[PDB]
Amino acid sequence: GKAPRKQLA
Amino acid sequence: SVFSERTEESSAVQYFQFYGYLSQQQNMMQDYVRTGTYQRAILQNHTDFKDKIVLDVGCGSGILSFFAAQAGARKIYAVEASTMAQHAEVLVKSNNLTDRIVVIPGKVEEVSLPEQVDIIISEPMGYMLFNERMLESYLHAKKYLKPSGNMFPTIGDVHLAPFTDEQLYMEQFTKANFWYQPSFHGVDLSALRGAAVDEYFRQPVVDTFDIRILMAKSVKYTVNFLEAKEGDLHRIEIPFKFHMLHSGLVHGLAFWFDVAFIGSIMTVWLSTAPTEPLTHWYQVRCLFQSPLFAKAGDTLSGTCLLIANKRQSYDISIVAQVDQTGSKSSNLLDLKNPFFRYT
Amino acid sequence: SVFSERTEESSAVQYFQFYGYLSQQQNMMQDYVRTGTYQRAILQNHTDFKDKIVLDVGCGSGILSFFAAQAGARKIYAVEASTMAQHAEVLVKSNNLTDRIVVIPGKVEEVSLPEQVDIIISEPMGYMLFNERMLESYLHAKKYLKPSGNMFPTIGDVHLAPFTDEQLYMEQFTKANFWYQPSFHGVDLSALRGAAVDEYFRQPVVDTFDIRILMAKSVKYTVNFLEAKEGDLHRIEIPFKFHMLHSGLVHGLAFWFDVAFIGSIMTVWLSTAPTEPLTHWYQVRCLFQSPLFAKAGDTLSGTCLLIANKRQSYDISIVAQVDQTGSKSSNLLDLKNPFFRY
Ligand SMILES: Nc1ncnc2c1ncn2[C@@H]1O[C@H](C[C@@H](N)CC[C@H](N)C(=O)O)[C@@H](O)[C@H]1O
Ligand SMILES: Nc1ncnc2c1ncn2[C@@H]1O[C@H](C[C@@H](N)CC[C@H](N)C(=O)O)[C@@H](O)[C@H]1O
Repeated sequence: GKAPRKQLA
Repeated sequence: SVFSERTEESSAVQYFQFYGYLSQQQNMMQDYVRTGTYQRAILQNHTDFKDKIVLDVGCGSGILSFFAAQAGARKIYAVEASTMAQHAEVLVKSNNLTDRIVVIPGKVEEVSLPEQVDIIISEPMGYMLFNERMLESYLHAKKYLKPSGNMFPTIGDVHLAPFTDEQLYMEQFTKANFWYQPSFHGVDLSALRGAAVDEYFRQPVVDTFDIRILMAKSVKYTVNFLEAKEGDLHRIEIPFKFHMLHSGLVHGLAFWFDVAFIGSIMTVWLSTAPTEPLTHWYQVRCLFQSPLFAKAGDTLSGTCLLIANKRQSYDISIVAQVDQTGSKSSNLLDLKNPFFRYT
Repeated sequence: SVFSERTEESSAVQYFQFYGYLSQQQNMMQDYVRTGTYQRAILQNHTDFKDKIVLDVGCGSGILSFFAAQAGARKIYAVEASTMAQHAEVLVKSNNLTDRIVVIPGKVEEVSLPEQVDIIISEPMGYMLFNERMLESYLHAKKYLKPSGNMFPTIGDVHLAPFTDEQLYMEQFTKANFWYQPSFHGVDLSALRGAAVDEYFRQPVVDTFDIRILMAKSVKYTVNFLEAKEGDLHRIEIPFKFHMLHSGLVHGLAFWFDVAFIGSIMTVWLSTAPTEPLTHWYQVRCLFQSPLFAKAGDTLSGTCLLIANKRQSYDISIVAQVDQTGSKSSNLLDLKNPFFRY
């Protein structure tokens, strides 16, 4: 996918 | 090479462009549960690293190698395919560890190591565990592993469980109903509404949720990283039979994963479950096209079939039925194109 | 073709994949300022469409071709390169306009039209106007345009202006200062400080803001689509000399754009200015790594340079200096990878 790792707060 | 055989060139470019950003490495690093647990697992099992030879598969910033160096590793080989390898090298020099940490730019299955290793460390887990297909690169690195050598982490459990989320389900048709109007600036858009619905259902939903939506104990599918081969992950059949703990409409399957670092001193767990504090992996949910009514006591059975593709991800095929009623549903989802909902 | 020469084919796959998704067509369509202004431009200038041959460059869902048909167009060639072309043809059938709208799948640089057209319509504007490089495809399409044929939109203005936003600057600075840590889980990251600042400030910031953050009257750079050649958008040089109206720290340059549909009945403007209602383009701000101090009455002079790249975007270089003190700021930004702050 485009951003394989998703952003964490 | 093996990687280039199974991976489209353009998928690979984009993939290593992504991990080439310091901001993305940072995002992973500041996941305290992730980075903290990895450090804790490496240091508490100091006997596994003391004066040993280590391989870091996809070192990124080098963080995990530095944790190995903190535990007393003699030599640590740090492999990284993206341009992050340059930045990793800068940190090795600046932390006075050029003698102990060696940084090798290139893909783990294309580069050559001087020597074999006692233990391999990596963080290759994507969301729903398998996304990115880095587990295969991890398993492939056992060609450099000495016999009786260890893997950190050593196993991975993917968990599946049925959920009820009536609002998540209905939201899909709310969004798609944009197209159901006879005069959008004079244009009848309604012929595309069905196509819009199909599009939204193809997306797994990456976010977290209250555990109260879960209708049964999870079923786990285990991968032992010491035993498994690359080929085991080309087609992953996960059968399930849920003993339903609650009654209601089942709208899909919720996914998460844990991994274990089985060391000599102790066994440390890194969990991404919805009962634990949030990680950057969140959790993943795949909706059924049609909900299924289930009673507490019933058995909801079926298969989650993950078929690997050359875009470093999987086509998800989910089939499920309530055994007592015959009522059944399915869906086809695209793991590489998830809807990020906790945004 | 002219397209594949300037475009890395990996970038082209992504780009047209993105526009194959109905959700993304919906996103543009729901921008009522965008869609409503386009419809108004076409319907209010109905004489420029009545019984005319039209080209719609990158029709997507076909929405603009339907407006051209509403305004009395005889024939409309709706060119679209993504798989959205399929869905457009479905809508042409379901709306009973098979006799008037003709979907032509393919890249506008590659397809063949059976005749020349009286007017080209399109919506090729990206962030900062120029991102995506679709203006070149729009200009390229003039090879199908009859002598004295019209372009909708006809012209495009890019506005740039200096701004002060302490909170924005610090937000990005704080992110980059993660890499200033001497002991992140026992590890010294501080050697990567500079690289981190470089990386973060390479990202343009896409969101909206209050106009009070602007410290000078904006500079306007105009592209006339009737005149411009697609080669004119490979290297865009925009010199600026701002007369500062407020004293304070200049944290960067803010960008927006307007386009004008110059028709035979009236001229209609679509603006993405911070003074105007919000569009899906928002506005774009390019941060300096270190802000420049300026007094009211000073002149901030320099050059914004847009160099087209092969990932359908631009590498932005902004050199700026305060003339009174000689305080100087050089910056390189990657328009392809912006930070969506909103
Ligand atoms: N086949 C491969 N060969 C070498 N490196 C890879 C490969 N596949 C993925 N990677 C890298 O592995 C890293 C995976 C990260 N999740 C781990 C980063 C770092 N080790 C950390 O724990 O913070 C990314 O930086 C990728 O660029
Ligand atoms: N070179 C090209 N040839 C054909 N179509 C293109 C090209 N470049 C971009 N496009 C398409 O142009 C569309 C750009 C959209 N902003 C416009 C959509 C639609 N015309 C609307 O006004 O809603 C996308 O659907 C792209 O796929």
